[PDB]
Amino acid sequence: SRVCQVTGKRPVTGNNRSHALNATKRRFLPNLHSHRFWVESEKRFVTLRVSAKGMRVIDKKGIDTVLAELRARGEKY
Amino acid sequence: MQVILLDKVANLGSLGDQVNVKAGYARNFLVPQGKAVPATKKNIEFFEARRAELEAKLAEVLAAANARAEKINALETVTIASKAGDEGKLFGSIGTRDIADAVTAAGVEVAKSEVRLPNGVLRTTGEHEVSFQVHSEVFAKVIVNVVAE
RNA sequence: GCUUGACUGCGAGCGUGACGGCGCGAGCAGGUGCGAAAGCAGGUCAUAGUGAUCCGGUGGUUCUGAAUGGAAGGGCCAUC
RNA sequence: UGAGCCUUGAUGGAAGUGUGGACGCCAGUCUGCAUGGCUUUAAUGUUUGAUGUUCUAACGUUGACCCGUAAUCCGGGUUGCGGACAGUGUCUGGUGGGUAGUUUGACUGGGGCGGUCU
RNA sequence: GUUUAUUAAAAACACAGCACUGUGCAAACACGAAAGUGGACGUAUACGGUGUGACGCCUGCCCGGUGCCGGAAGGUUAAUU
RNA sequence: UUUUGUAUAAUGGGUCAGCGACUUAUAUUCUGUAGCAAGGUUAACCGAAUAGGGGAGCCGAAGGGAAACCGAGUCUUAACUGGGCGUUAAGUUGCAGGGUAUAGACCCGAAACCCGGUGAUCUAGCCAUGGGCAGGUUGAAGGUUGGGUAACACUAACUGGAGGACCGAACCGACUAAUGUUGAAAAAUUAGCGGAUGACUUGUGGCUGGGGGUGAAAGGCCAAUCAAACCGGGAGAUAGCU
RNA sequence: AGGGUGACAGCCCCGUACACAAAAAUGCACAUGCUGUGAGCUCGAUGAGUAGGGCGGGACACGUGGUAUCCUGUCUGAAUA
RNA sequence: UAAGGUGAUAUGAACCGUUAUAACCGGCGAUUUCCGAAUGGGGAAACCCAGUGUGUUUCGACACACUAUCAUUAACUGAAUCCAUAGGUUAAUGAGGCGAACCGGGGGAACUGAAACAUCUAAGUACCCCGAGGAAAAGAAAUCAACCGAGAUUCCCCCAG
Ligand SMILES: [Mg+2]
Ligand SMILES: [Mg+2]
Ligand SMILES: [Mg+2]
Ligand SMILES: [Mg+2]
Ligand SMILES: [Mg+2]
Ligand SMILES: [Mg+2]
Ligand SMILES: [Mg+2]
Ligand SMILES: [Mg+2]
Ligand SMILES: [Mg+2]
Ligand SMILES: [Mg+2]
Ligand SMILES: [Mg+2]
Ligand SMILES: [Mg+2]
Ligand SMILES: [Mg+2]
Ligand SMILES: [Mg+2]
Ligand SMILES: [Mg+2]
Ligand SMILES: [Mg+2]
Ligand SMILES: [Mg+2]
Ligand SMILES: [Mg+2]
Ligand SMILES: [Mg+2]
Ligand SMILES: [Mg+2]
Ligand SMILES: [Mg+2]
Ligand SMILES: [Mg+2]
Repeated sequence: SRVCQVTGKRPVTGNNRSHALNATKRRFLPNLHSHRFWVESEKRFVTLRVSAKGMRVIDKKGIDTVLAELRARGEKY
Repeated sequence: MQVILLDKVANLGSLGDQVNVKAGYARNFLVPQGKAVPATKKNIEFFEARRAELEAKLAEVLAAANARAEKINALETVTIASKAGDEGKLFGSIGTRDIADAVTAAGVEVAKSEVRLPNGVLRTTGEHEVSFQVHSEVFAKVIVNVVAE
């Protein structure tokens, strides 16, 4: 699917709009890098496709506070 | 990313100490392993007195060695037999070990550490002012006198 | 020789254009210059020497300015 | 190794007798290692960028095992290798008939050529 | 040998041979938004692309222009600050 | 019909019958007409529904200036002159018609463009698995022996049987001529012709999809279609032309 | 009203206004039973990778324009009645 | 409900009813082959092959029934690795696929008009795709106003071409 998984950040669509204002359909893909996360509490080195910034959240909230929803949200993981 | 160090952590770690760092260092090493932890308030606030548990909880409660300066000082006439030695010298060896537990009958037992005698007290009879060394700062007022039989 | 009329505001009424425009103009008002004065001067003896609009630039202005005071911006005049 | 900030030097506890540097009105010398009675540049910390090193712990492995599993996929683990490189996302200079949409004037003794266009 | 089924069978294409050029393997390159796959269960005596076209004798001079290769010290130069 | 001009040998019509083209909506402006008149009229909606209510609002009774502003004046200007535009204009709301605007805008008609699907039962490659090739000829490499040599070369018989080899049916192809050309046939028939153990030919099924495939390269082939297939849609594309 | 009956019918026929009709099955208003919901009051608390921001785009009638406001892919990042 | 009936081309035959369920009409059920999401596996749809059980049986087995996948949950199992997960089994529920328009969302043309054509227009239209209900969406101000105030959203007419 190519989603942020943690922020659901999917690839949006826009226009290149180069010089001369020439319109050209495109799309803005997120970041994602599938990071190795150590929940520790669960003693499991869980992994999942995240995305920069959207990953800065996993740190500000907590691998747990994050997985809080996610899993609860139904997301596999 | 600040997090609280949990050990050596080279040029920054100080144990139970929190300092700045990089997210690349944390959530990749400083943490996943056992060397830090996020500074989400609780990590500090829920531990504000954690350091006071000793610098307070375990600091003022300690006054046993101190109370000696007054208690081990309120003794009535302190003197220890040092066995005379023909008007002058002595026969026995009265120094620290003695003026640091000469109270066995009173049950007020102690150690030979609490003593006030830099050097061995020559075999004389002078006012053996061997206070309690048990406490550093506030020592005590323990004496004794060279006696004999 | 002396000067700056190659001035500013307007203009009876005409010529020429499909139109946008282009041209001629006595006289009026303010101030100028030449002449004793009558007067002449609103560029060159005349007919070529040139680009609409838009979009912006520059100086001016108490015209406007989205709650009010300002300001950006807009208009008006000059001009690129 | 430049960039700066902090602190410490040179302009603006007693001589005299060996031995460094710092440019030079040199008719200069100033400043350091044995003996004798607040502007310009330099170090240390320091934070910041730049080269280039080594490390592992992200990240890669289409090396070797193990388990799912009587599976040359996939997933988790062990180890080896590589390593903040590679790669990807946003932005950004170049290149880009590979692809795409279009333009490429009128007069004219037919059209073109030539010439013309106020 | 092949070719315009249905006006062209040829002097056209292909060919064996030749030369240049790329590619060290997760190859170059190609299909694909990706995963994956062909190349190849191959590995430079190999694979792709280009031009020439058995074989014999040969294959001269020009690097100014265009392109490709190598250098990049210096001039100019993007986002960024 | 189209033309400067047609009996024109310039277009269209074999004939008949039925069908076949300036409409419709909202707006705007005129003209006729009706109502009311410095006033005219409501919209939605309510509704004892074509009534009645509702005057939100629209137009008109004042214009000038770029405007602030001013006002039968107002701008222009220092101008308190002149000049421009205004002031001694009846408007408004229905109804019918003329014209315009927006829409398919009288009707019919492209060659194309874009989107989503259907097609490799024809054909082009390729994949897997089966089949076919009467007869006749040529005689390579290798070899056994005789000779030959220091030994090898070398050589001669016989043996052996190669080859995008030779002749020629089936089979595959398509060089020539005739005939056919409203055919027997939307590419054939007849007489010749080329390849015929190979880059051969063929059955069965499979994979490549449209700006894509495939191609021993002709723009050839991709279902009698190809300089971008076919079907449905955008769509009544647009058509200063007929 | 309308329809039929051997030509056009209020009175031939079926209907027609009108008046009534449901074992059952359900739409929906209410009405209440059970399960779930939890009112009500006192004292609280009052929505952070968020608002803003830089870069690329998109939405607003508004084509970056002097251009607010809204969403953002990408990098950041606050006050806290 | 009622004297007529066995739908039609369809007569005929053979019949059922003339008071009270003959036929016919509406309610509610019983049955309901095979294909088809198609669901036991497979497959050129309407056919082919299996497992485990049974009503039975003369007990050959005749058929019939249950067995897809995923999600949540519960129980029982249970690897690399002590634990622990992953994986597995079972049961329970729920989904699955049809659909005319309307609606929310994801992606999104060109012809065309500009008398050419890029910006611009056609148009967020055609079209494809996911989802939902009888409505969907939206909705109780970090909204407007303008120093007076109004008071969520939605639809209508004005504002105004
Ligand atoms: Mg002249
Ligand atoms: Mg082109
Ligand atoms: Mg076009
Ligand atoms: Mg011409
Ligand atoms: Mg030949
Ligand atoms: Mg031909
Ligand atoms: Mg031929
Ligand atoms: Mg050639
Ligand atoms: Mg040649
Ligand atoms: Mg040559
Ligand atoms: Mg003619
Ligand atoms: Mg004729
Ligand atoms: Mg007729
Ligand atoms: Mg042959
Ligand atoms: Mg032959
Ligand atoms: Mg023949
Ligand atoms: Mg075939
Ligand atoms: Mg064809
Ligand atoms: Mg259209
Ligand atoms: Mg089945
Ligand atoms: Mg099935
Ligand atoms: Mg056009």
